[PDB]
Amino acid sequence: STGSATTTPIDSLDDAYITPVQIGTPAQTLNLDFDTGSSDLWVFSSETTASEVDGQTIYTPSKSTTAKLLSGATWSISYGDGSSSSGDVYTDTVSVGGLTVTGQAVESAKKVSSSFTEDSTIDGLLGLAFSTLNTVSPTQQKTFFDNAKASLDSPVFTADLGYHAPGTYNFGFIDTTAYTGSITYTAVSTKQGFWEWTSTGYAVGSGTFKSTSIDGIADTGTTLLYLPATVVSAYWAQVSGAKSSSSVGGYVFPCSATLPSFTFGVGSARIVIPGDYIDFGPISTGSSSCFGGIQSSAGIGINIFGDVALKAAFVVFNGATTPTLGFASK
Repeated sequence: STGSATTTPIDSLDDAYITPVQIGTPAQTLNLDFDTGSSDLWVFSSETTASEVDGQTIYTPSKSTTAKLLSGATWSISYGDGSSSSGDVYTDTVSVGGLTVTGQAVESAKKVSSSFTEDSTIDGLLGLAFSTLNTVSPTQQKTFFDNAKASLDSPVFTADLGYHAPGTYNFGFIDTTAYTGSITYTAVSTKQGFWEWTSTGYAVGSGTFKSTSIDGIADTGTTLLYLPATVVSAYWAQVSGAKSSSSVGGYVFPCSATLPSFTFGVGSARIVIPGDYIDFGPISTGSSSCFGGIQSSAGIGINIFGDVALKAAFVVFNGATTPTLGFASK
């Protein structure tokens, strides 16, 4: 089997992407944030504290003839941005782009933190990291991909995120029309539960390529590119007036600037992030100070190849017995 679904930016800045997901019988369609940096499929629901729901579409398990309470199971997750959610668990039928899993754990939120409530466009998350990170207790549950894998034509999914435009998540096949050149594959460590890999270096604009190993995670659920302070300083030094602002929470730059590109290495291959992808707009409405899309990972504890990086590539998440990651230009 295969599946193919369009993913759409939630706003004009590509702060996140939503993908429609069918849950239950009859189908209830929710727009979920596909997150290769976590491993829980959780939804706003009829069980979510009413004051914490503000415009989201909810899953109502009592209206699904295929929903079954997973007795005794609870979940609770905290994300790198400080947000969190928790609740109980159902199993139900879940379909993405024509690909159907029966008996998928659907984690129903009883509580969500303010950031989730305040974002009316995201109805929940669909985790695509390794199932070892799944938070369901006392019996850990499998991700959608893990449950689908054996049925797929090939044990892969691909992320093709758009810049200020829709893109595609495919399951079970590689669309050879969706990228240019060849796909370069690189080793993955699953030791931390992430799609963790090592970039071979970077360049800033038309500058020379610096060969240096940068370990980090391919994370569709993180907006920006978080890299070591040395790398980030080298980037922003090429932008007149750019500075790190402790009050704002990162590098800012004059909105009048033309940003240079940023290149990262995948083996001997190179992915170029155009400068415009690195512009996240005014820090506050009407400001002429703009927020940068490349930020320091210092104090996160891990480098994160988030959407800013991934949207410059066609990315293969290869879930073979030994997983690997593939990157192509597009």
